This record gives sequence, C-alpha cells and structure tokens, in this order.
Amino acid sequence: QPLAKDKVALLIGNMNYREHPKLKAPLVDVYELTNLLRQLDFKVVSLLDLTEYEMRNAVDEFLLLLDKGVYGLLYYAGHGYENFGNSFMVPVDAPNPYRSENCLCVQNILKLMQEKETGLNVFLLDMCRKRNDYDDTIPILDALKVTANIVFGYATCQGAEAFEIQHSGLANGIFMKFLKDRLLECHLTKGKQALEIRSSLSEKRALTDPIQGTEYSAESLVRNLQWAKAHELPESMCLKFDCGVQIQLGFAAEFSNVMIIYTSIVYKPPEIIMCDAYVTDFPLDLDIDPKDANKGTPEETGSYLVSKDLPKHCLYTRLSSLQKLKEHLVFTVCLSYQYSGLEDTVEDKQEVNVGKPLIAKLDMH
Amino acid sequence: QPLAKDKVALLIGNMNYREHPKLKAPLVDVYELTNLLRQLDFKVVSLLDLTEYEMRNAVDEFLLLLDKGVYGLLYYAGHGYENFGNSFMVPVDAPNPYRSENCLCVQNILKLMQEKETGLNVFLLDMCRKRNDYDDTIPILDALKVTANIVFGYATCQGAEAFEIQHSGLANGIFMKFLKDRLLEDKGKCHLTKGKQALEIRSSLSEKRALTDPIQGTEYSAESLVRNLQWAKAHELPESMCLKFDCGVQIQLGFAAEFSNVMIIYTSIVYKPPEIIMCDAYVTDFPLDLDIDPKDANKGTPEETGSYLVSKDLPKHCLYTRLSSLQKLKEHLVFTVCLSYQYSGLEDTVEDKQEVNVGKPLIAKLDMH
Ligand SMILES: CC1(C)CN(C(=O)Nc2cnc(-n3nccn3)c(Cl)c2)c2cnc3cc(Cl)nn3c21
Ligand SMILES: CC1(C)CN(C(=O)Nc2cnc(-n3nccn3)c(Cl)c2)c2cnc3cc(Cl)nn3c21
Ligand SMILES: [Ca+2]
Ligand SMILES: [Ca+2]
Ligand SMILES: [Ca+2]
Ligand SMILES: [Ca+2]
Ligand SMILES: [Ca+2]
Ligand SMILES: [Ca+2]
Ligand SMILES: [Ca+2]
Ligand SMILES: [Ca+2]
Ligand SMILES: [Ca+2]
Ligand SMILES: [Ca+2]
Ligand SMILES: [Ca+2]
Repeated sequence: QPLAKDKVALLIGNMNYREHPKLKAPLVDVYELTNLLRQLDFKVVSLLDLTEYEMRNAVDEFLLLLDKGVYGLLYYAGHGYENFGNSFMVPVDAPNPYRSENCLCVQNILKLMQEKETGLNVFLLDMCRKRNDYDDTIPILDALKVTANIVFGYATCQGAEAFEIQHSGLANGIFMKFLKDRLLECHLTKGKQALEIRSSLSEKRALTDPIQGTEYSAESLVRNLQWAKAHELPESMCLKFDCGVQIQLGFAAEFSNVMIIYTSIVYKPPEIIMCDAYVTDFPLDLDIDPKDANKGTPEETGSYLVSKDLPKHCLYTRLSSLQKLKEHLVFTVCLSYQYSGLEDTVEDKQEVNVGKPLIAKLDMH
Repeated sequence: QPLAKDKVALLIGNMNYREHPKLKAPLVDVYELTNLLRQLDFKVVSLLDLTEYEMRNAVDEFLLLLDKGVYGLLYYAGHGYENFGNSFMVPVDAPNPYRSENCLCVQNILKLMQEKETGLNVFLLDMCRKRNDYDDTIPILDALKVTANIVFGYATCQGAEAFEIQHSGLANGIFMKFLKDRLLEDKGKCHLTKGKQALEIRSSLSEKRALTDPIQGTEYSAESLVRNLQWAKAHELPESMCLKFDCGVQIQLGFAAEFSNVMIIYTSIVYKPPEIIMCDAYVTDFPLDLDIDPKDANKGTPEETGSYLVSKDLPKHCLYTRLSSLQKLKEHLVFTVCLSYQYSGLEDTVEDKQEVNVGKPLIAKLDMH
C-alpha cells in the first residue's frame, strides 16, 4: 500500500508586483487549490504577495517538513522567467529587469525535493512569462528525476494579457484539473501557451493515499501543532462602548496571510437612535487603504469570500500582508452614536489588540 | 467567428512491431478519437500498423489536404524515439536499432504543417519510448518552434509495460480528454501510473480556434471537390449480401469498417429450408496479402477476432472475420464462402462453396500496393 507519513502543501500567489505588470489570477487559483487539498488531508499554507525574503523563508520551512514518506506539494503562481534551462519564480519586490539573485530557482527547489526521501513530491508552476521569453536551447547536464517520486508541472503563458485571459473564470485552473483527473483515486484561448508535466514514480502514488495515522506520536503532534499555531485567528469580540452600544468584531481567514475583519452592531440601547461603527488605525506594515476598509460586502475588499460565506450585513475589511506585522495588530474600532431625541452625534474610540494573527505569529520579518 | 474551410484528420496506430516490443494501446485510442472527430465533421483516415513506405505515403497525402483555412489533425500512437533534438515516429517494419532513415521525423512534419495557410494545425503524438533510448544520447530538444495556428501535443512513457498500464481502460486517452476540454466549444479514469512519463502541450493561436468551428463551404471549389472525392474513394465498404446456395440455404454476408485499413466480415444463416436439418457456413481463401490466420477467422464474437467492435455493435449470431492490412491488397479481395449442410433423412453432409469478390475495400482502393 502507498501511504503518506504526512501531507503538506505550500501555495504561493504573486500579484502585487512593484516593478512588473500586476496579475490577478493567482488569488482564486490558490484559494480553490487550498480548498481541494484540505479535503485530501493536506495541511496547507497559502501565501499571497511574497517578497524574496518571505518566499525563501516560506519554501525552506516547507522543505524542512519533507521527511521520509511525506507527501509534499508546492505550488507557485505569478511571474517567472527562464534562462538556460533554469526557471525562476519572481517575488513582488523584484526589480526590473529580472536578476537570478532576486529570484527563487525552480531547479534548486526541485533538487532539494529529490534529496528528501518523500513518498511523493509534487511541484506545480503556473507562470506568466514575458512575451518573448521562450525556452532556451540547452543540453541537459544534471538531473534527479528518477531517484525519488516526482510529479513536476509547468504551465506558461506569454505575457500578462494571455495569462489573465486563460485564467479567466472560476473553478477552472489547469493544475486543479490535472490533480482531479490524474492524482485522485476551460477553452484554449488566443496567444502562446505551454504545459509540461513530467513524472517519475516507482509505484502508483495519488493525493488520496491514506496517511499512516498515529495514536500517540510526538512527531505527528509536533507537525500538527507547528502548522495549526501558524493559523490562529482572533476570537470574535463583543466590544462594549461606554454608552451601552455593543459592536461585534468578527474574524475570518482567507489565506495564511489574509484576514477579513467584520463589524456589526449587536446592541443599541434605547438611549441611542442611530449608530455607526468602523475600523481604523491599522499598523502601517499591513498597508491598508481605508478606501478598501469598511465595505458593505467582503467582495468589495477584494476577498474571495462572498456575502454568503461570512456573517451578513457587516462592514468588511481585508487585512492582507500579515507576514509583515512587526508588533501586534493594534487598531481602533470607532463608534459614532446619536442620542435618542437629539441631533447630537458623539464619537467614541476603542483600541483593540488582536496579537499576531495567522502567519504573523511566526514573527519572521 | 472562426471558420474552417475543411476538417481533415489522419490517425496512425502502430502495434505489430517486427523488431521491437509489440504494443496494444493504439487500437483503442485511434478508434475513439476517430469517432470523436467524425462527430465534429472531420473527414478521417484511421490506419493501423503501417510500414515506413505506408506511413510516408499516408502522411504526405494528408499534407496535401492542408489548403488555405483547412483544419488538419495528425495523430500518432506507437513507438517513438529521440535523437539529438529530433524525435521520430517508428513504423512497424523498423530495424533494430532505430535509425533515422527508417523513421518519420516529428520536426519535419511539424514544419511541413506550419508551412500551410491552414486555420488550425493539430499534431498529437502519444508514444512509447524504449528504456534504451533514455541512456544513449544527451537530450537537447523536443519543444519546437511552435508557430502559426498550431496545437502541438507530445506524450511519452518509458517502456512498453508502463505505456500499456497508463493506457489501460476505454475512453481514457490523454489527447481525447484534452481536445474535449480545451478545443470543443460545446456548440479518476486516467489515473497517473508508475514509470517515467512526460507530457508536453504547446499552443500558438492568433485568435481562438476550436474543432467545433463551422465549415465555410464557399471558395476553392476544385480543392474542396478533390478533398471530398479522394477521402470518399478511400472509404467504400461493400454492401451486405445474401448468398443463396443451390440447396436453398441463405447465408447473410455483412461488412463493417473498423479502421480505414480494417474490415470486419460476418456470416450468418438467414434461411434454412425444411429439407436441411443442420448447416454451418464459414469463409476461407483470403488473399495472402492480408496474412490472416484462418483460426482467427470464423470466430463466434467480434471480440475473438481482435476487434474494437463488441457484440453490441454488430449483428448477433454470426461468425466474425477481421481483415486487417487492406493497404497491402495488390489485387481484389476474393474469398470463398463455404456451406456445410445435412439433408433431413440423410446421413450425408454435403459441402458447397461460392466465391465472392468485393473489389478493393477501403484504403485498398488507392491501389498503392
Ligand atoms: C507553518 C509552516 C511550518 C511554516 N511555513 C512558512 O511558510 N513559514 C514562513 C516563515 N517565515 C515567513 N516570513 N514572513 C516574513 C518573513 N519571513 C513566511 Cl511568509 C512563512 C510553512 C510553509 N508551508 C507549510 C506547509 C505546512 Cl503543513 N506547514 N508549513 C509551513
Ligand atoms: C484518403 C486520403 C486523401 C489519402 N490518404 C492516405 O493515407 N493515403 C495513403 C496512401 N498510400 C498508402 N499506402 N498503402 C500501401 C502503400 N501505400 C496508405 Cl496506407 C495511405 C489520406 C490520409 N489522411 C487523410 C485525411 C483525409 Cl480527409 N483524406 N486523407 C487521406
Ligand atoms: Ca528563455
Ligand atoms: Ca542547470
Ligand atoms: Ca538576493
Ligand atoms: Ca481561474
Ligand atoms: Ca518582531
Ligand atoms: Ca458632539
Ligand atoms: Ca492541395
Ligand atoms: Ca528509408
Ligand atoms: Ca535517444
Ligand atoms: Ca486507452
Ligand atoms: Ca459427403
């Protein structure tokens, strides 16, 4: 029987490039792939918009989980490049033009995966190439794609336009389709595209293979808790203001580095006729435009989470970039309230601290 | 809207290697893709077990159909190999070891397709590579300079065992799945198995193209005429016939096209007069061109002949004979239908025989020898 010792996954989606065309596609594709992998018993990390430093720390810690018998999946979506056989994943902080030292190399990660003694390695790259970056003419000089169980997947589109066109739609990502078709148990648009799948398997492996489950393992507890504690969300607060008004502050995870906050009035005393609550004062590291806070749908914040997913009728705020948090997520719930019978509006302020939510816990900036 | 000026396809499936491990997979995959393409309004040729001479003629004549705006699909399944940046399709007569002179080069065919003013080229290869071909040459190339309106697809498995395993099942061809998902506008099952495997799909499209795009039936009337005629001249199947034997017994003799180079023949008694108590009929005397063992003729299912066709597809209650290799027919398909009959009241089994000529069925009508 093929068994997994563990099932671990790291998904990266880069979009918000400083010096390169911004992408949109990754967000959806990471979310849907996360959601698939959860149902296959994977512990997933899902990170949007990483710098070089962030990507390296993330990938290394993924690689540290790949012991003997582990099933490991790595996914990247975003800009990439190719030179002399060597492919590169570009972080959001990379300058223009691309230099190798600003980028993470595919083949290095692949070589590291092949040393680890895993039961299955999966490495899936969905890359936007620059228009005129075709594959180079090369000899093959070095390989490990025999000695360990590998599925390697490499999609390309030439240019951001063709990339975004082919990725348009929900539920439709190339690798999610591949996984569903090939590893359990969207029309061809204009432009230039490529897909490469390569595999070397000594025996049939599938994502659906059972974990060798444990009753009393220290290692398995370690593994579980290392991941689970990187995914602590704040408990919902019922914030009581001095006038008697109660604002519920709720929290949702969207990615390992994205939290939705949402606000609702849950008590209005008879002495108050009208009230509004809003959030402000977020840490500058997280970099929120208040134009994208306090919105009347989660959709308006840029969330994948829709109005049917979250509690309804709130104001919604998306706090992305949690990996950049230095201290605590200190922010302010404000209350505006009008007293019953008066025109007079009062303001009040309640500072909230929620600690280090999600990957912010690691404190690795 | 994109239009095709025509839809033409050539499918080759090579299995019966003389000097190389035999394959089984191609039969099914060619049949099922042929069926799909038929339903999309392609004129299809489907050929099993071609020599180099046969492959070259077929491919060349396929390339002749690729006029302006035509949609052309070439599919190959069987052995391939790689050498110094080139890739090769191996014909069934290929010497061991593989030498380029004996094989058809993928890169040639790809550039021959890209030279045409077609509206869409599709070129799909689904190959076995022998393990020995992994270790002998340093790789360079396999990608290609995929340009024009082209969809290049290229799949490999290392070794016949892994190849056959990955292809086990009906309905489960990688390229059929691909075309259905990616190239039809609409206007589990293939589990990844052991071994070393590769897939490469490349597309270049100046505008959206699909296999479902309607045929523009205007312009280029003589080219259209010739395409249609040439194809249809390669697909004349003989009509079903009733042979009346002089004793009164009626043998039905039916025909089915399995590939452009494979015909099923089937026989049944459709009338026994009351004077005959028992009878049986069989076929014999096929031309030596077609090779066929008489122990593999006269079977009680089409499954027993080696066909894709199951007992659902043809008339039940017959004997079935499969004639492959029709492209090698140098003359007419002449055979004998035999009858054995016992009269009521007699111990005597009488024999009778009738000769049949059905001409040159299917691709044999091209007369290429
Ligand atoms: C939870 C762990 C063990 C940790 N990890 C990370 O990605 N760590 C990470 C570390 N530092 C930064 N950083 N931010 C700022 C600067 N450095 C970042 Cl972004 C991430 C992954 C990654 N993949 C999987 C999979 C499974 Cl299971 N656990 N797991 C983990
Ligand atoms: C019917 C035509 C026009 C012809 N053709 C062939 O394959 N010709 C062919 C010629 N010679 C041999 N041979 N046998 C013995 C020796 N030489 C063989 Cl096997 C085949 C194809 C091939 N593809 C498509 C597609 C559409 Cl439409 N027509 N079409 C045609
Ligand atoms: Ca390049
Ligand atoms: Ca290298
Ligand atoms: Ca650096
Ligand atoms: Ca998508
Ligand atoms: Ca700190
Ligand atoms: Ca006031
Ligand atoms: Ca012509
Ligand atoms: Ca020759
Ligand atoms: Ca070779
Ligand atoms: Ca099959
Ligand atoms: Ca007698």
